[PDB]
Parts: sequence; structure tokens; C-alpha cells
Amino acid sequence: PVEERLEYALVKGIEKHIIEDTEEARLNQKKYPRPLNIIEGPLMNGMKIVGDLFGAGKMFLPQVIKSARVMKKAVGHLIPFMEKEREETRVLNGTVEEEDPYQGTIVLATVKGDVHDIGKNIVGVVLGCNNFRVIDLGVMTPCDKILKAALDHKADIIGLSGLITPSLDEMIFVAKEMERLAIRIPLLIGGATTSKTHTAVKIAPRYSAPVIHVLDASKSVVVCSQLLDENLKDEYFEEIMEEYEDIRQDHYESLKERRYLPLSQARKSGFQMDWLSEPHPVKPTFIGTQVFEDYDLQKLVDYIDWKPFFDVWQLRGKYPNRGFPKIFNDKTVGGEARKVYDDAHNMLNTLISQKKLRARGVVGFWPAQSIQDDIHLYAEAAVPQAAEPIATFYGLRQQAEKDSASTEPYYCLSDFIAPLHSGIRDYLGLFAVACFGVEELSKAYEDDGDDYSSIMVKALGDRLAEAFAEELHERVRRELWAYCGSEQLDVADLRRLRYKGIRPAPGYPSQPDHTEKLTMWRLADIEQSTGIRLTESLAMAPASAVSGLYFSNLKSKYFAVGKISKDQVEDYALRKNISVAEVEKWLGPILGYDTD
Repeated sequence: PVEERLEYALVKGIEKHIIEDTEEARLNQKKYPRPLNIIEGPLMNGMKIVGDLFGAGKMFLPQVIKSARVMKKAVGHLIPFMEKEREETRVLNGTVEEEDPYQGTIVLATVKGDVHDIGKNIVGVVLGCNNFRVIDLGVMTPCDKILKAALDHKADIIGLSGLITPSLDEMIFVAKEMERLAIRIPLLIGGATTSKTHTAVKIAPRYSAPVIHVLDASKSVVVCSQLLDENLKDEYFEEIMEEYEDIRQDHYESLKERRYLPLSQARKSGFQMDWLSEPHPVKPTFIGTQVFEDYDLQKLVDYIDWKPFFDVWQLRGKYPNRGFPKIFNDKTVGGEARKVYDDAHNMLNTLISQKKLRARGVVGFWPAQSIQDDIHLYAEAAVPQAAEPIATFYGLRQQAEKDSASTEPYYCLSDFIAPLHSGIRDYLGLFAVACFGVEELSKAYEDDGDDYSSIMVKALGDRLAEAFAEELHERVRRELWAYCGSEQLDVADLRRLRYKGIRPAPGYPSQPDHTEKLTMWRLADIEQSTGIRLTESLAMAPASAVSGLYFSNLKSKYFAVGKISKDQVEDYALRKNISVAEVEKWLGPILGYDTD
């Protein structure tokens, strides 16, 4: 037969034989009067089987992507004949009928200012495996472009994606723009920075039509199917409304209970050092910026942290094999993990040998002194006590009240730098690294119909950027700064952060202000030296980029700022000499008071 071979090829993801089978199925016009009957018949039968297996957990994401590639290869051969049929019927009858076999049209876009689209690509692949007609608008999509695509393509569902917290305001703007134009299309919210609480509290009330937060693709398919099913279209929305009202009330009643210390009391109870007995900071080997133009990628492969890479493919091993390299011993995901690891290593070797990826970075050191909550950087030849600082990094202090049994201080990043009036010199470093050429390679793989290679190359770009960051931090600790010159640690200990010193990044829990990237880019001249640019939402382009500061102090450790009150917001606005509204815009997720 040919039906059972098409099904087997789709389910097992066999690339070799689907072209001839599809051709012979087309030639069997007795079974299929039109080429569409091939598509709605066995082809979507196998795709539905794959989607049902993925939803039930019996089939994993890499196998699903292989099946999607096989299906795409089949429909690519069948497209010319469908186009011929449509043209012939348009000439003969003057019209083209509503002959679409998909379950619905779904628009996927990444909101303005965000460049991360691996999750969006995975969601699109999984939705396509469920016979959805996915429109992928790409990264940094303007809102008006999203509604233009929805209106022109007659989209049934619009899905927004975002990875950084400035994107949440863009999603809210999109929601209120659909509300202003009275669009009733359901809206889905996805991404790493997104949460169910933020959606129901901030995004959902602005838009009357259903707004649903989707954690991943396996739930996005359920949400889309339940929204497009007219028997469950309204009851599902009623349940969503009930649960979102419940969590809205819970959030607005939790806002009353939480206690925050006054900023002065938090400052008094802040972290402290004995600078008269702790060892003095070590001056770096140079002051200024050193630029890396073409880093050795083979030196970065041994530093790659593979657990976040397996998490991208949703290969989450069970206890005790929850991570690399023990994940290969898992009976459930071990085989697929091994296959994905082997393909990743093969393509990594190919890309490094072919010089298709380039790594660039800049690292800098400047003398730095702390003034309460701020760190002021100075020139090498200037006296800190009698010179105007060249740049300032404004820290945020914890205000949320800690448990009465706890003795932890209220941390700030300026507590790890010696104060200006203590008479002790101190220094601060910063870096920015990236992996280039990922966009072109991903575009080339997608143009060939190979979304598996595109997803893996995006994942490998992120892995190489993180490996470059880790290796550069190891070099700084031992060679470029030499405050840990005798240190010798393996990759596992670096992954465990057992060394001394931290490399906090702007926008992260230690400093959730993304405007700290502007000072770094102006000071270290990162754009001109390395080509890494900041978008209008201060995201790093390319998406495989890492940046941050360097704190060499022994006691320095990672911490979460948490929630801040109005007094700290006004103090921060006064220090930065900016409007309080801008401070609330950039620090929105960490505001602890009702701005509504």
C-alpha cells in the first residue's frame, strides 16, 4: 500500500522514501481524485497521530520536529499541484473556494525590542504538527504589523512572545491596541518573563476578548484547540475568566499584606564589611578595555553547559538522571538526549571547522568607589576623592521585610565596593560577549525546510555565548585581574559557582534596571568594539549575547532585590535625575505598590 507507508514515514520521521511514495500516491488518482485528498487523508492522519503522541507524552520534541520536517518535505512536493488546481479553478470558475484543510490560522510574533525566538519557533513547529496554519512574523515585530498580519491572513489566534521584562509593556500595548480597534481575536501570552499572575492582572483586564497565558507548546495546542472548538469556545472562556478573577483578587489582597521597610531603615540594616581587616582589592593588569576579535571556539566547547540545551529540546530527565551527562542513562529520554547531543556535536564541529561562527567580546576594568547605593567609576590617573566620576552604576536595595528569625542584611550591589571615604581603592569590571553568524545559518536552514537544524543552531549559539562568558570570567579571575591567580577548578565547579566573585547582569534580580546597559555600552564602547547592539528595549542583539559587571570581592554573592516601595523609587529617580514615571516603567515588575 501507500497509505501505511506514508503513515510510517511520518511517525518514524524517515526522510528517504517519502518523495517516491508521495509521487505514487499522486499518480493513484483512483484513490485520490484531487491532490488535496492526499493532504487531508494520510498526510494529516500521520501528523495527527504525531501530535496526539506528543500531547500524551509518548513522543518527544525532537521526534516531533523530525516528523514535521518529513511532512513539510511531502507538502513541498504537493504544493505545485495544489497551486495548479487553484489556478485552473480560478480560470474556469472565476473564483477560488474556501478550500483550506487546516484547523485554523495562528499568528506568531515576538513583540518589539525582543530578539529571542527559539521558543516561538518550537511553538510554531508543534502547532504545525497539529494541522494549524502558523504565521511566524519574526522578532521585533511592531504591534501594527501584528494586527495587519492578523487582519490580512484572517488569523483565528494571535500569540505574543517575549523574553525580557521590557517586553511585557509591549504586550500590554498590543492588548490595548486590539481593544481600541475592537478586535475580538483571542490573545495568547508566552515567554520566559511572562507569568500567569502578570497576564491576569496586567494584560487580561485591558482586552475584552480572551487572553490566556500559555506555558509551552504542549499547552498552547490544547488552548488553541479548545478556543477553536465551538462546543467548548465559551465554557472555556468562562473558566478562564473565573480563575483569572480569583487570582486577580488574590494578588490585590496580597498587595495589602506585604510589609516593606523604609529606605533609611533598610540602608541602616544593609550589608557591611570590615574594610580595615578584609584584604585589599587587587589592581587589574590594565585599566580600560581589551577587545577580542576572533575567539577560539574550540576553547569554548569544553565550557558549554548542556543542561539548558537539553531543556530547550524539553528533554527533562527524571531523578536521579536530571542532567548532563547522567541524562543519557535515563530510560525515558536517554535515547533522544543521546541523538540530540550527537547531532549538536556534529554541527558544532562543522561550524567551528568551517569558521561559520565568530565570537567577539570586550572586557574592561576601572577604579570604582561606592557612595551609599551607587558605584562611581573613575579614571586611572585621577584621585577618587577629588575627581568627577566617569560613570555611575545605581544599585537597588532590598526593602521587603525578612523573617524575624533571619539575620540577613538588606543587600545592594554598592555594598560589595569599598566606600569612597574609607581611603581604600577598589575596582569594577564589565564584559560583553556574543556569538555571530547564528542568524544567517538559521535562516539558511529554515529556507531549506530544516527546522531541526535551525533550532539546534540557535541553541548552540546560546550555549557558545554562555561558554564564552564563563571562559572569559575564568580568565579575568586568574589572568586579566589576577585576584584568583592560584585558582584551579573544573567545569563542574564553575557551573556550581564555587569560585570567588560574581558577574551580575543588568536586568537580572540583582539589578532589574535594564537601563544599566546604556552606561556599560557608552563606557566600554561595546557596539564599536564588538558589534553587539542594544535594541530600543535595551535587549542585546544578536540574541546569543551575554554581558554584566565584575565584582571581585570575596563576600560578594548573588541576591534578589525583590519588591521596592515608593520612597526608594523616588530616591532612585532623584539619583538618576529622571522622571519617576520612567523609573516605574523600567522597574515595573519589582514595584511593590499599586500603581493602578
